[PDB]
Amino acid sequence: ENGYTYEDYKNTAEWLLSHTKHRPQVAIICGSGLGGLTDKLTQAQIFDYSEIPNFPRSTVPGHAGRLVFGFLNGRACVMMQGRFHMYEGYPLWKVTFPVRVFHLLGVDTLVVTNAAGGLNPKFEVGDIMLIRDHINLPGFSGQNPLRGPNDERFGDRFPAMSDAYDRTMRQRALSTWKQMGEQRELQEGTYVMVAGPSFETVAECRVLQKLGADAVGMSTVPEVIVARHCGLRVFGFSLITNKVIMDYESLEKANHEEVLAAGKQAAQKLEQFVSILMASIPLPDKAS
Amino acid sequence: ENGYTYEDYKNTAEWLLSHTKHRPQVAIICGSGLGGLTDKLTQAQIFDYSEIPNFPRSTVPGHAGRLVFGFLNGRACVMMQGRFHMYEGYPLWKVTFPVRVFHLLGVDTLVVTNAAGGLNPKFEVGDIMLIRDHINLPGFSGQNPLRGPNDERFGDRFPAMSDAYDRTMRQRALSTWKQMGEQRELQEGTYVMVAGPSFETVAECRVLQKLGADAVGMSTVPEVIVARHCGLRVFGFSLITNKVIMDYESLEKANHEEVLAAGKQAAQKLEQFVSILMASIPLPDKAS
Amino acid sequence: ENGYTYEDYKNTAEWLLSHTKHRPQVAIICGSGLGGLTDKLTQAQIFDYSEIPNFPRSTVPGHAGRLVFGFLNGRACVMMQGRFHMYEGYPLWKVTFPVRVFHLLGVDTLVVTNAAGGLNPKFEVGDIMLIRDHINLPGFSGQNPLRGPNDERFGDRFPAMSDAYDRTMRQRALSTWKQMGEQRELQEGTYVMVAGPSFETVAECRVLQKLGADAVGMSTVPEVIVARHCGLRVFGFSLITNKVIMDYESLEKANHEEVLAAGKQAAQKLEQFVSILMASIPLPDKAS
Ligand SMILES: O=c1[nH]cnc2c([C@@H]3N[C@H](CO)[C@@H](O)[C@H]3O)c[nH]c12
Ligand SMILES: O=c1[nH]cnc2c([C@@H]3N[C@H](CO)[C@@H](O)[C@H]3O)c[nH]c12
Ligand SMILES: O=c1[nH]cnc2c([C@@H]3N[C@H](CO)[C@@H](O)[C@H]3O)c[nH]c12
Repeated sequence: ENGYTYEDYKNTAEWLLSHTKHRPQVAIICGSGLGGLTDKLTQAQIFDYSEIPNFPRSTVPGHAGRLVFGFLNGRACVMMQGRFHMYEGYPLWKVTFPVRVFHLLGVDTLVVTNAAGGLNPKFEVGDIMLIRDHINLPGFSGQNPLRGPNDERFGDRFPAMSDAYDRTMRQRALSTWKQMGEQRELQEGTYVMVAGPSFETVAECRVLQKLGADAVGMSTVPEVIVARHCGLRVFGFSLITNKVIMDYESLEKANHEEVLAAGKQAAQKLEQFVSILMASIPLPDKAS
Repeated sequence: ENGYTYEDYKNTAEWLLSHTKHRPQVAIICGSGLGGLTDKLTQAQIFDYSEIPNFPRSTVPGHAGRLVFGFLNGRACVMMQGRFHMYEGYPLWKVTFPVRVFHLLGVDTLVVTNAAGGLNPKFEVGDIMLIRDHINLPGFSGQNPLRGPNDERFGDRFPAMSDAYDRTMRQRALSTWKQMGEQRELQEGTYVMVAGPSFETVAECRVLQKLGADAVGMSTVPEVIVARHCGLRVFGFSLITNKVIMDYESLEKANHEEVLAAGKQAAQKLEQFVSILMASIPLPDKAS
Repeated sequence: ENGYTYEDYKNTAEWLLSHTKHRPQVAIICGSGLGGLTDKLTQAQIFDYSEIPNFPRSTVPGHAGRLVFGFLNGRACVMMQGRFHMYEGYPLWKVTFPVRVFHLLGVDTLVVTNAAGGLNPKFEVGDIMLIRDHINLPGFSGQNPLRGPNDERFGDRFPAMSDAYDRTMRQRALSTWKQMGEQRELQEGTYVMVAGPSFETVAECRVLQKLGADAVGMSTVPEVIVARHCGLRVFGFSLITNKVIMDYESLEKANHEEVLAAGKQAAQKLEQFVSILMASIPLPDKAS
């Protein structure tokens, strides 16, 4: 939590607000290859992290990392193209800083997307997995973005996470997928967050799946945790980029280079699905 | 380990000693809702962390956190009302600082108490679980209070922990419980330490139980580790405050608010049990 | 990764090179009790960490920790007698610093040796386990030596580790062992890295084996990770020093003191095996 003071977040939200006529309701954190979602915004207004007052800049990828305000399928959004990861060096209170400010911007929902490895055998690369749960490996050890002294202005000391991924939004999504006439089913599973940048060995791959994880990635979990601490409605997707877990013959490993496809149709389909799902995010106007 | 120098601990123990006529033999670290145990001390002398020379102050809860010297059922004690946790921001060498000083005070036994979630289905909220073992999740990753350069004046480089929770004291306790005429049995199990302040998701809850943990909490393990490194006799209890692990329907989750009961009878019963157990802690006077 | 700049490593390799006529091809990191391997070098040239420009000094054991250049069974080597461990306080980018410099020295292979606990029941103390895989517990949580901003000059952002331990070198080794006429077989397994200096409890011992680890230690994994990031050929051995995992009666625990044997025949045999294996490390001269 530390590093930043409540006023820090307030000065950043206040600056954004005074700089964009936009008042975001939905915050979207695009995983790798999912940045083109920003292409769908109307009335887009871009802010390079760089420009925003206390916003962590990108460790190299700034030339990808930006904040885009606009409208997506009826919702006022703010998208984070190029999220921060623990592995780049950002302590978790920098990684999740955007979230805390989105909260002060007025954002009430956060849709997190990521590129993950398929641990569930059922999964196929290209698959989209609705996140129904997560295992926060960094959090178990101390790397919980909430670590440090708690600010009741954002939330409780011990926020529950057993209900992090909105059930309703997960039902809607599933329904949206069905009604889309999408044949291949919307997969659902537990995302296990792993830190380090290096990729998993077959042995680690096996602990991850025996732990009950369906997809492994290096992000999402921190942002979710602080979003939920904030009280935001959270739900997200995982784009399965590679498959993992076998030393029967572990030579080629379909290594994430499938990021070429992240600049392809699967990514595109997730972006579309996410865009259609805006219609399922309750308007703050009671929309009932 | 670092942050503090051996002389730091010595200056703190020396100050306490020169400030209390008391010479503690037993150190008791009260978990949440177990602070009323201090109410049982005779000849109580209170020290707010604040007042003690190198003692970490509380991140907000100072208004709960204090050190009380006194006598409990025949033993000269020093109780820590309101222990420190990793999640509040304290590096582990601050969390476990008290222990190192209790050691220099002359303390030879440490009874650790905590409020934990029931992972073992057998457990019921209100249950008291004698800690027979622990899984130090933060320790596996690097968060071991002993990390840093070792002081042979406190202990070895590689202290064993396979025998952390005194078997004798665990037998006595079990016997004390039986002889107390207590019907509901004294549960015994492995306490899994988890760091982060946010609560466990059903998926994490499942890794914890498949890992063989019976109770999950966010403390105890560090203090135990350094107590044992010090050579102190350690044994402890876990007050089961909530139950955990099911998404069959994971809406209400009996969230720790059962801390109301921590200001209730279950807490009270653990406090009493702990007090009766003083009679089972060998006097340094050879007491044979 | 941070703490050091690319130029740091370059200034250290450059200094070593300008200080030793030696041009190492093989780097050997000796685990505990395996330092006598340095006794096998011809044309040995010793450098105390202390003397090398940006080289982390030892937290106490400097009086053991040194870098020895020489020739071992046909290969130009550089040995690290007394490696660094997370538990001594070294952040992982100090622990693995040697590796990055060995790389700039021209080293293309790294043989890592360690002393580990036997989790696989098949193992017997004294046994040598060829590392076929690893589970990086510290890495899952954030302690990955690669954490921080990536230097493409050393390697990729997301290096794969599924193929860390050279299969060929693991075949050769196995063959070398067979041809040595060694009766007791060369064990092979997954090494699980655990951080903290304190030893495992029976409960932790059980999570480690249910996780599929065969041997537990507190090193190797970081060095391997950065070696592989560097592109070096990595393979290694684990000398089983103690056995672990049972509370049926967990009193004496064959605690690592078997390090007496680390100054004995088992250690000696690993040192010999490692020395014979030099003949199996491809010469850079295309050696075909
Ligand atoms: O197999 C995998 N393990 C861990 N992370 C990833 C990813 C995620 N996608 C991004 C590109 O690989 C990267 O930031 C990482 O978090 C794809 N496949 C895997
Ligand atoms: O389900 C649980 N998971 C992790 N910790 C706790 C606790 C412990 N009790 C205190 C109040 O919930 C808090 O400091 C935490 O360490 C009670 N229930 C749980
Ligand atoms: O049972 C064990 N658990 C963890 N490490 C070790 C070791 C390793 N050997 C060294 C001496 O015990 C020490 O640095 C540690 O990493 C031997 N046995 C065990």
